[PDB]
Amino acid sequence: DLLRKGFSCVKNELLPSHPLELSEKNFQLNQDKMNFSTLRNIQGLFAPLKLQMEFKAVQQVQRLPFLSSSNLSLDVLRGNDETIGFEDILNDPSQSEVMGEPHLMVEYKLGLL
Amino acid sequence: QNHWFTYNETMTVESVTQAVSNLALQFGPGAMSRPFGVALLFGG
Amino acid sequence: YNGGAVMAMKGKNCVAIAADRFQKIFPMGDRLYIGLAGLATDVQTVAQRLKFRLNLYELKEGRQIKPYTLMSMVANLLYEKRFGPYYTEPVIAGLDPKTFKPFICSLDLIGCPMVTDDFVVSGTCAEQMYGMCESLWEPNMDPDHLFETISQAMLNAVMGVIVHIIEKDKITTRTLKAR
Amino acid sequence: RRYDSRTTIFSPEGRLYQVEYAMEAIGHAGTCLGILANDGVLLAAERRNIHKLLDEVFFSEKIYKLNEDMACSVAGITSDANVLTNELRLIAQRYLLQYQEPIPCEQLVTALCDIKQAYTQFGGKRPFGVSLLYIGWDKHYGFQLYQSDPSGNYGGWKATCIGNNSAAAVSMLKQDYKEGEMTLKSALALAIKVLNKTMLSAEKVEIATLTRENGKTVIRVLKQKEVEQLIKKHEEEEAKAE
Amino acid sequence: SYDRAITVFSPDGHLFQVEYAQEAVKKGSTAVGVRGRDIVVLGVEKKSVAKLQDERTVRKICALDDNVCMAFAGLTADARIVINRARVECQSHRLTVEDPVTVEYITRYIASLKQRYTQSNGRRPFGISALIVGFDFDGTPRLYQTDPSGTYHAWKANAIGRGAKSVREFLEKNYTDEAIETDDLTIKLVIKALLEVVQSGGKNIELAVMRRDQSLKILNPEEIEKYVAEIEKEK
Amino acid sequence: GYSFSLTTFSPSGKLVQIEYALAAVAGGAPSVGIKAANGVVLATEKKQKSILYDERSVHKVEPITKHIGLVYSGMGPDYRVLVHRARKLAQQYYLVYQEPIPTAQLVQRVASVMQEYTQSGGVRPFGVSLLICGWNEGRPYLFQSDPSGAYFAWKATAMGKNYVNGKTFLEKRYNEDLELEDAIHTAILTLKESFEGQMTEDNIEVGICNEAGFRRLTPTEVKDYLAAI
Amino acid sequence: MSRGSSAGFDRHITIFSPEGRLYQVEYAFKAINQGGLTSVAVRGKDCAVIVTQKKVPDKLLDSSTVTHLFKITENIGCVMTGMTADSRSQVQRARYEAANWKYKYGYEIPVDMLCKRIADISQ
Amino acid sequence: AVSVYAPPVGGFSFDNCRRNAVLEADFAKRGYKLPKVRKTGTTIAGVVYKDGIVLGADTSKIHFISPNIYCCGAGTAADTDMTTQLISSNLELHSLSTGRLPRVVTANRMLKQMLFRYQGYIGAALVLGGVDVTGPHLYSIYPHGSTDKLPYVTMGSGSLAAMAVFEDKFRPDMEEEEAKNLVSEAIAAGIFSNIDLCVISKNKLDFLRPYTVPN
Amino acid sequence: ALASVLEGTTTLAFKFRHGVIVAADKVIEINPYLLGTMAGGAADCSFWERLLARQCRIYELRNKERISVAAASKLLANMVYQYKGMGLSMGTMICGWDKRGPGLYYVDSEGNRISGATFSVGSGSVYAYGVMDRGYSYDLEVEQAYDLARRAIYQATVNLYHVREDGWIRVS
Amino acid sequence: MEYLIGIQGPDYVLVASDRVAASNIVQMKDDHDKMFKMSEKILLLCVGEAGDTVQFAEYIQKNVQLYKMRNGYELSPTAAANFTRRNLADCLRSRTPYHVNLLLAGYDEHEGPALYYMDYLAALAKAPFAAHGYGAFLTLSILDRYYTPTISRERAVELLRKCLEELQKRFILNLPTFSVRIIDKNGIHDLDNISF
Amino acid sequence: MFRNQYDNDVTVWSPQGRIHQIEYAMEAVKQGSATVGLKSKTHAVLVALKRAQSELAAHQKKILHVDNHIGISIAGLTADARLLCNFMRQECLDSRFVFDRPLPVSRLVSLIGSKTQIPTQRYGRRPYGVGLLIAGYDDMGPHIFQTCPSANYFDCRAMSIGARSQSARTYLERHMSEFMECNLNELVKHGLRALRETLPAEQDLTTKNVSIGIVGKDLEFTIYDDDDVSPFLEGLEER
Repeated sequence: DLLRKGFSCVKNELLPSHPLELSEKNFQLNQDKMNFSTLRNIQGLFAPLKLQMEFKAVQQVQRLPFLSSSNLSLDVLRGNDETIGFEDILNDPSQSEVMGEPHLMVEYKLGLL
Repeated sequence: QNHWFTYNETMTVESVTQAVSNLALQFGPGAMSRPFGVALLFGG
Repeated sequence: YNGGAVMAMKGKNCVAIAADRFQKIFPMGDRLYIGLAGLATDVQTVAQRLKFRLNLYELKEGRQIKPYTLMSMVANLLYEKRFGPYYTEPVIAGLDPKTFKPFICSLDLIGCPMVTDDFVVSGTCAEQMYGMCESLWEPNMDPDHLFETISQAMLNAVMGVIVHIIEKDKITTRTLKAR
Repeated sequence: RRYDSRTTIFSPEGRLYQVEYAMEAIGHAGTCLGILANDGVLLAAERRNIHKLLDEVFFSEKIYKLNEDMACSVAGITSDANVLTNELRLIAQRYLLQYQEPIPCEQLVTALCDIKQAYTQFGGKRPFGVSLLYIGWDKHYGFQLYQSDPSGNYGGWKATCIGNNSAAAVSMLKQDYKEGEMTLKSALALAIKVLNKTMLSAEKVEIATLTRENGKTVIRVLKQKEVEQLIKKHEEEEAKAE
Repeated sequence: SYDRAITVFSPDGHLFQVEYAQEAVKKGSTAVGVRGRDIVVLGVEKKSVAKLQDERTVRKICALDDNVCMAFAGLTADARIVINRARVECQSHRLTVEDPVTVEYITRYIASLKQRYTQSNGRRPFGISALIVGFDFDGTPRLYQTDPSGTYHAWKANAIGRGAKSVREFLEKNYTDEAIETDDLTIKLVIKALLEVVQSGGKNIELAVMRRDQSLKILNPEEIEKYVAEIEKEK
Repeated sequence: GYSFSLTTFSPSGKLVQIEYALAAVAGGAPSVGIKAANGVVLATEKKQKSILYDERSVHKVEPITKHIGLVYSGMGPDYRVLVHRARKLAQQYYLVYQEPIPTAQLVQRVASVMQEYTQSGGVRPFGVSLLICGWNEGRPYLFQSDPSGAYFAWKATAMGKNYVNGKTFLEKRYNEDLELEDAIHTAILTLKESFEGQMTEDNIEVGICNEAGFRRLTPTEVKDYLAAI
Repeated sequence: MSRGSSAGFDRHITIFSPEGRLYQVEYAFKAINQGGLTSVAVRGKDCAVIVTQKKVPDKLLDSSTVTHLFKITENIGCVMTGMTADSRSQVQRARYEAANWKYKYGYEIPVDMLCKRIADISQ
Repeated sequence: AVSVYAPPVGGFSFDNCRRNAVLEADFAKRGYKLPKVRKTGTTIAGVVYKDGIVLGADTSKIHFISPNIYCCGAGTAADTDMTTQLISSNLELHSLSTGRLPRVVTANRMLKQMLFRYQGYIGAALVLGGVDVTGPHLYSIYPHGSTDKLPYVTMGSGSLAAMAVFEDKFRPDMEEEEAKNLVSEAIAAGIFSNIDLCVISKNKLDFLRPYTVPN
Repeated sequence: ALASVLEGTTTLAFKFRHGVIVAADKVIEINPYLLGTMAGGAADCSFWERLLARQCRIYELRNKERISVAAASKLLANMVYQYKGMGLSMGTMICGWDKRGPGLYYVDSEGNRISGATFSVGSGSVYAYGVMDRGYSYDLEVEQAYDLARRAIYQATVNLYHVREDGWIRVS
Repeated sequence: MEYLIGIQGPDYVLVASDRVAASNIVQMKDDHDKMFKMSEKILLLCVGEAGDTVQFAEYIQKNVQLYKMRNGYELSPTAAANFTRRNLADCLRSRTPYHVNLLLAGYDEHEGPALYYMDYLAALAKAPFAAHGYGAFLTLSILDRYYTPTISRERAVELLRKCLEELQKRFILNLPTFSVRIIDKNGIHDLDNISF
Repeated sequence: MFRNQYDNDVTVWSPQGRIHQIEYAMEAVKQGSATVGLKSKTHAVLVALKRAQSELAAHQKKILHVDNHIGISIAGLTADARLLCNFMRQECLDSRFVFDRPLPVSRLVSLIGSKTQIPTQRYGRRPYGVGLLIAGYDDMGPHIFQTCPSANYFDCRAMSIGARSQSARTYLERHMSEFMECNLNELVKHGLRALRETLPAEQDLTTKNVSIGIVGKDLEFTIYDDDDVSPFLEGLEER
């Protein structure tokens, strides 16, 4: 603390800089919520449960968070295997300019911090 | 210390023992998977 | 705050890139240069990030980079920050690593390119310096006359200037001021 | 046995058998050689893929370039070696972006060794079965040579060898190495002799050299004519030594 | 058959994987530390010479801050993580408090970090043991030691690694106030204690030292040989 | 004891599940790839040889870009998921760099994707190996990728069932200076050497690549080539 | 899941046999015959026909509630063979996929595209 | 780095907004000049004849979407270029997977959804048009995500004269040559250079062949 | 079961060889060994000094040793600095005697943290600062220092405390 | 009103600053150091709003010290300047009202003396001399009129005294006690204070 | 002999169609002291039998407090009892805070059952090992309930649970006829007489191991310990 984090202003975190920041940061979650709500209202409780179970099972076999992963099965299930968005060609995450220590990020993923 | 900061009062020995025991009865993120291997003896 | 001015021309197997009196022209490769104008900090950040990406590309693919690929890469880098943009206006001039053909272009702060055959200019003075350059340019000018023409245009449009002349064999760097 | 299933099990006498097996898997690959000279560093390798129907794409099959000052050679599993090399290049570029100065060799080696060690402690993953050799030049200590293990251990050497028949090569280098008096030509001759003893054709070896010339590092790959001339000279000298 | 899981108790109340980590520590290289009146001394014994090796890249004595230093024994790869974590924590506490760290504080942090990794079946403990010496802000020398389980204690002098029982017995027999009076006396005591188990000395001994407001200093083979010869002259 | 877990080294230092995946690859339909002086030819033997099959439903030879093709030998379902990802990667490269992707970069990226499934528990490796052909800067290329994520560069290879004999045949009659038609004839002969039946234009596929780009041969051309052998 | 994986060359879906055979897939293939019925589909010059068997052995059942011909879309028909609950679940999934394709692209999904999507999910 | 816990992600980055706001305010107060984006506002038009579409613009700018679909853009140049390239790549993937030439409605839906995702901050007004297995279609798309299917569309700076000409001299089942002349006159009426035309005809397309990647 | 599987006041102070003396015309008693001064919002001062007091108590319990004045002042400054530009208003002086002699510090809501020898804030405190500077020294008498503080207060126009090696007392 | 002066010579760097704080609520002695020591041969003096300037200096100091502890050998002035520039640029994008002005000076065995200039928008520059404050234009004009890469320590201090005298001639009020220091091959040699 | 593979998990069905872990958990209720509960037309009472480990100790608490009109008695594990009591207290407090109306006992018991059913179907969990007796008063009159580790609840009228509760249950079944038309003194006398059957025929129901909880219409939940139970005990006869 105070060295592993810094240059953070509380009064500059409550107010977003741009109208599009929050929508772009949380697009997938809102899309999933809309799809699940429509499916649950049309078919029943079982379909969103099955979809969430499949997503959770697939997302649990990846590399450790300090190395880039491919996410093939998740993209097959979601349907993003034949569409290219702005998240794929801009600011490639496979060539990030900053990265932390391995053990610290693995610990942070588990929530021990 | 939190109790004093909140109420301006000294905690009961029974109350502090209960607060301690509320943590060691849960097992099975940060919680352990095994029981604590220690026995305490409060007093005052 | 001035902004500066960056200018480019091409001739017979040679190109010329010039700027006014902070560093503005950065070498990217063996016979490929880039010039930026605008805020100093944005210039430095863009140059550093471009060097990072170019070094990774050259290491991974095991070959030198063509000018058009560099133009596309810098356009993508600039368009990444579409909503909050960098305040820079790049200019690229260089020769093909194998064919040895001239190439000059320009971009805006968002990344819209513009390939031109005779001359390229960008900076805080673009409305002027256009007609004079158009009247002062001739096709297929040899190195020394190219240097004379570009120095004359840069001095007449505006202290000192810096001129880079890059060829198939030698690279000439000169600094001069009006007498 | 009972304690030989995961990486997160300690033997009743303090051993990590999965890490031991990961290190033992190295001894099946080709022979990588490296010796440090007075005015340069050397690397030698063995081509295990020499077949009549095999193409000759790319510069070298076992020697990679990391940045303007360093190179490396691998011995182990190619699939993991590729990932490790990519990560090394990324780390070097990140440090250059951060400090506007080239990364020191020991810092690069430590940064990769942390990643290699991370997989021997968290369960559910398989350790990297790759061992590497590093050469380079630094403004703090000059010419350097290092070595890495699948367990995440490293150390600085002056003449080492990894891969098939490492013990004989190490013994011969220890016998025939001279401290502080090895020129690049003598190093090349010693490397040729050691490779000949431990394995000669000029299409089965790859040799790279690192030298400083007019303030800039130069990394070269020796040509077939040069290596053939070296082989012929060594054979002639050995015959004349009878 | 209760020793294949980290968080499983024995019928008589034993956790066995932690004891196996301690056993892994037990096979390291001997490290001895002595806390003096105005000085602190550390020392380890060197393994096979490996003549074609760079001795700088392999060392078992490190500096955490301007007033704290550390020595270890056990697995070599695991110590390099704990050392970096402690190095970062020292500066973080310096920002937090503005006062230099305490030996007890840094030892407690290291012990907590070691303890964190013995609480689940998805990770394995650290198989290292450490000796921490330094000077407090009041000028009082200190010496501590941690274990893979996550416990620490304060000592006057002790040793770890293989062949530590004989060294500890020698220290118990020959540690007093008449051989701690001077820095030379303390260094001779440490050298003799190391010589009690190592082979012919002067070439298998690495020794460091730190005085008050003087930072860490690494002794060289010339000084080590001088001290060994001075001891040899003394019958 | 060490044969059931994907993330376990044997005492000799071996991974056995990858060897079994390779054995799975070595039991599929045969495939042949030959690169000539001015192009590359790819061939394979079909599985649905019955009359009850629409000829315009499923193909084993797929195009990735204008200048890249690909064929496989192994498990069919594990093939579409790789073809789609390869197409997406090629399109991403074109979007970023405004230039068609070189063959070597695509092979490297596909191998990197394939390697990921051989290091974590809870998954199994892909049971398919790929042959890739291309043409960049006036040069033909031919590659091959293993289930373990290691790729090689070949001049003439044959994989699938009964491939050692095919490789010996190719080594016996491979010529450095060969035209494309001769390469097609040699590939057809090599495929015929191990067929176990009566080979017809309706149960084999052939794809060629040259300066014009990748193209899949029509059945009429296949029959015309067969009639000359 | 914390249930682990059973040991054996069969008995788990992510284990390869000594010559690379997945046995749980073959057992799933064997599971189709558990129903005991047969289905036939024939394509004509300008028509398609689906014929399947019907077997009601109980006189206390309602024959109108026993069927195996489903309607995925107004222009697509299906016939299922195998376990009844699995067949109905897969029909529901196919309906959802068709609706999603219609929403995303703007026209009715083709038969080959629907089959390919179902196969991609099943892989 | 020591201040990194979570892996980074791609997409747009909003970092300079807070700095840029105050910087622009101060520079405007002090009367300085800053770089500005480039705009390409000029007239464009389109019409439907008997069995095809005709597009036109003044000066190429008619972008390429598919062997049978073309587009014309007005507004900021970079946004139009990037949007067109993204749509073309997605349609190429879709055509490779399906095996058939794409439909105009698919492109219209993709463009509308993309432009609606960003609430008008990507300024690009388009004139889409093409011929598919159903028939000729064209549409007009606005930066906020609104589409209209019309027989004839005009857009740009000089649009009033073009719309007047269309309302004066239009009739169903136009012939190719006379439709081209009508478009040329409508565009020329807006300036008072030479103009460019793109003709997509039914007779030059085949819808009974497997898809092949174009040059 | 399946769904569960997924998830108007003047103050002054100065120090010398015999401790610290603080005077006013309120003063908060943080600890039997640390003494503080309030200036600004009452609720903010009370809450933040209470938080500092509990944190110091926790530190002393953990380390079995009393905290230092520099550490406490730096902790308070760090804690206040997080909510910068939120409307907080406080000006405090932290006085105590821990080691290496007595220490005096100042810290405010903006983020200032100055270590000095003489301090005085509030309304007409300039006259008090001037008179104390005129009559300041290092080696003095306790009664002399009390008289100097009284004269400074009288010139500015009573609460008086003295901090020694073993706590603080009130004289008037 | 605060003032920063910097001149570097053939084998040394001369640094001058003021000795007055910016506090205006409580009265204290004006004595307050402003130069920060990062290592044995690096000095950073920075001026701006109080409260965050000291935090920035402490953060940079701790980062440099941590680098030295991890590696065993100190940072160079160029690397320190680039690291500081990156950190300042990163920090300025969070706290929108932020004014920190820096000058960095140091000595390197490999390269030699160095003096880096940095404005409030994180634009690094290497200059023979630099100045921050109120009379920056006049001070820079005087320095440009009187300068050469040959002066000694006495000549440099005389030139600084001349600049201060010209500033006083323009307006002679205030003029705090100031303070000067010298960075050489042997370390940071403190120099005599010139209150004038 | 064939049970070895089918009784280590709660998500495994035996070939006979049984889950053995649920029965094993149910076996844990008989590890605690006996408790007795009964009701009448106006009041509901709870009687428990405290037990001390040795002479130099204080008997643990067997009767807890939930709300102003709800009280419970426990038998079995202790951590599970504490967790369930916390859940009940939170639910009652939330309902009172939001609706300004006491939470009905039937809704409370249904919530308890729904919460307890979950860990008997999923992996990584175990069934609760505590049985409860709940007494309350609401608009429908006095109530008394029982809770099983198998997530089952019964709306009984006089029940006892714990070790050696068969004799008490037999006595309650025999004497349940004359419970409705009784007042507090003889209701408590009946409860104590029923509880006395558990002890061997050599001990006595002294005023050191008895806890009494009483709830009623105008009377809130009250617990009597030590000298507070003296007025309820003098009237008892001999064995």
